[PDB]
Amino acid sequence: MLSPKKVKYRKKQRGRLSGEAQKGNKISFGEYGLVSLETNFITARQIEAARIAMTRKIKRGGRVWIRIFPDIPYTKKPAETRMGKGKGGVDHWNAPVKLGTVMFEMSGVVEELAQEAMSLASSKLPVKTMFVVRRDLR
Amino acid sequence: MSAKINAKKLEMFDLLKQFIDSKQNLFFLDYRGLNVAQLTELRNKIEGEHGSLKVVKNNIMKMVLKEKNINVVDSCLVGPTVVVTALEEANVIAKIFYDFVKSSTLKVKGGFVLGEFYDEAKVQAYSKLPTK
Amino acid sequence: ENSRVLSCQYRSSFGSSNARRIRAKSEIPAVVYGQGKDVSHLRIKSSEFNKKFAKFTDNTVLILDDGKLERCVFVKDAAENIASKLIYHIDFYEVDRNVELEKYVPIKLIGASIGVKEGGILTVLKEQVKVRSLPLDLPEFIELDLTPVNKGDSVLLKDLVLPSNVRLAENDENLEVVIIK
Amino acid sequence: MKVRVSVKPICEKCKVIKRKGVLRIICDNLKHKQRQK
Amino acid sequence: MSRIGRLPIKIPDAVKVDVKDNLVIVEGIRGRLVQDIKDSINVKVENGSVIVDRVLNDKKAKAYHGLYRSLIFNMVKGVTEGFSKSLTINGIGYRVEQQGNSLFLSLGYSTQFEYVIPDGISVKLDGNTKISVEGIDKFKVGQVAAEIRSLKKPEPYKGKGIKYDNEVIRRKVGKSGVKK
Amino acid sequence: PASILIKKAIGIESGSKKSNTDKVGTISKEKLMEIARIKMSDLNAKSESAAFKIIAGSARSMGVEVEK
RNA sequence: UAGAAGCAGCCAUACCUUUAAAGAGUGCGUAAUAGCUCACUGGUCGAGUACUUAAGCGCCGAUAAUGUAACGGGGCUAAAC
Ligand SMILES: [Zn+2]
Repeated sequence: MLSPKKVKYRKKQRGRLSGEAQKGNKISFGEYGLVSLETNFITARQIEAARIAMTRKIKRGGRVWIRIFPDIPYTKKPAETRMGKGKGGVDHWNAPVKLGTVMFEMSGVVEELAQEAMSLASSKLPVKTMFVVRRDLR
Repeated sequence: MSAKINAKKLEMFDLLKQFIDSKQNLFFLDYRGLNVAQLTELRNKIEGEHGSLKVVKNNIMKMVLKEKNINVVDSCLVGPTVVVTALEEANVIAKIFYDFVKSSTLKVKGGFVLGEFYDEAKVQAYSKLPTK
Repeated sequence: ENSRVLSCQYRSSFGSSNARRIRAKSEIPAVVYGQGKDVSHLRIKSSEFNKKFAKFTDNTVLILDDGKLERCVFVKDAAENIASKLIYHIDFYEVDRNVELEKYVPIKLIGASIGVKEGGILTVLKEQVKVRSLPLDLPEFIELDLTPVNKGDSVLLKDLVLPSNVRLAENDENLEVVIIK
Repeated sequence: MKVRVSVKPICEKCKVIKRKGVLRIICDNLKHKQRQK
Repeated sequence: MSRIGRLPIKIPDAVKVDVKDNLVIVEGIRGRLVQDIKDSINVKVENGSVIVDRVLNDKKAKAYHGLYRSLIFNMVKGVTEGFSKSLTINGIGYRVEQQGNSLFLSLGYSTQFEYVIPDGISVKLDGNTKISVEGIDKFKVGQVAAEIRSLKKPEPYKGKGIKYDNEVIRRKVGKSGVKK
Repeated sequence: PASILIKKAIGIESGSKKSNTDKVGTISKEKLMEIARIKMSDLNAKSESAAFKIIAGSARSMGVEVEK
């Protein structure tokens, strides 16, 4: 998995996440990107499922960059309890994504194969996506 | 998306015009059903006889001939027609065409010897005619 | 030559709401600065910009005509929304049309090299080259075919076949752009 | 047979049609037949 | 639209065509056929030929263009040359015989099927395993051949059944094809 | 077979599996020219250079490193 | 590899050639082939076709139990937007 190896505080308050993305919204390290069309949370584990999909589809053609790291605990109270004590315990990790986050970046392979692989990745994420070529190079 | 097609068509027209200007005599053959091996053998025989046989687009050939003052019947271009240019042995080319017509289904649809549009009968007579 | 020309007209709106209304009318707000002039605020036709400069780089140079004047401008910046493919501001840096100037220009690699075919190792030492020209003649990107480059061969900077009025500017002329070992 | 919600061509010979208001796939490879749920 | 909708209709000399008040009558050597034509499409007979066009350009009219062109063409080809669709009965002990205006089919079932032939249609035999339905209307001919085929649809393991002659039956294997 | 003739000439008995990288030998230019001239009966080329190129392409497909 | 002939699988097709045009073969089926087809190209006919993007309405997805029962109802193709 993907998860931070040390935290100042184990639990943090669930904010309201809203607005488009004003940063991390441009293709930087690669050729093709997987932008999101929603604002939501992507778990670490869906992240690695999409990463397997892309990497396995790509027969050594190129490289894959993951532009999000979860670093947000998601707590869940024990199964059968009431509303009493408080802030149960970390269960899994979430990453925040907003409308316009690049979220995934690919290098090396032909555009057709990249589009296929990256629809194969989008099939496993909880948000609508769009595949973008640099739109300023080819 | 159309400039590339225009360029390819222009190159084809130029090559065909070079062949048509280098060929003293010309003919068109409908070779429908002429197998790959039969076509290879017929082309080899034409090359041995010094003729150049090749498939030319009907519309391009008609436009080029209209430019070059080739007033033939368009029926010669009707049907998949290989244009064979022979400049020296017209009798040899016609005899080879007759031999192919005997040994296969190829037909000598049209001919142009000294600017003379040779129909089926004239072409057959010329092919049966011997060399100098 | 037209394909490097761009029609604009002046705007005096200057607000977030005003800019949104303009882009709804399918135009693009833009500003021009440089040469010590007062900034010029103008607007551009989005369809024209998309049609002509769909592939614009840092090194693209073009001509702005307001019907009454001509300007030679670099596309210094363009605020793009990727999700909706929407340009929503352009920054044009003006330069003098007749003053020689330097600029790093990227390379574009074409062909399959014999050395790499036979077991060569690509090492792209230089991703760009410093060239020199008048603004209107700067190359968008400089091409390089690797096909004759065999094993154990490096590419000299002079080896780059260059457009007409474009000239090398590197202090190190003999540095290698791409090597195949 | 494959009463699905996503009906897609499987081989290049599959073809998409729309009949009486449902989307269907028809092919020579009867194993490829389909209708939207 | 597409070229079939606009392709002109030749009229054979022996064949007469007439249009009136949303109806078409085609009278030929072998019979007479009638058709309805919808308001949005206009059918014209000129110079010994039939042409079709549309007053509107709605998609219903677009489809109607080709539909009625094709129907009238099949309406003219029928009255001149007639339509014929053929069939083959393949299988052990399967037989077909004719008496008057009906056919008797032996198709393995515990009852021998009688089959009334609808009027306007003739049936021709070739021995006792080959059939050919002939008639003036392509629609009717296809209908009859289809309903006969439905009497005993073919199967893939041995080709048994009643097949269209032009049809190609995909074939499977049974016991011995799975041999290891 | 041209593959058999080339293997005999260069001492090749079993074709190299990775003919793209694992070279099985070198096909000399003169030997390739001789082989092409010998086998020109079955080759439909009109140029000796074309026949030699056909031989060289076959050698590359077999994995034999082209002779410079 | 026991058999791979284009189609258990591996390396690539930096194999040229007569080159119409023909991929180190698209699919089916063959123990392996054979065989039947495709990409490509020539004729016939005759201008839009072939793949995507943006906006407005749509279709399937759409599925619980006393009775149509998710416009108030009748009804409405506008009496909808
Ligand atoms: Zn199918």
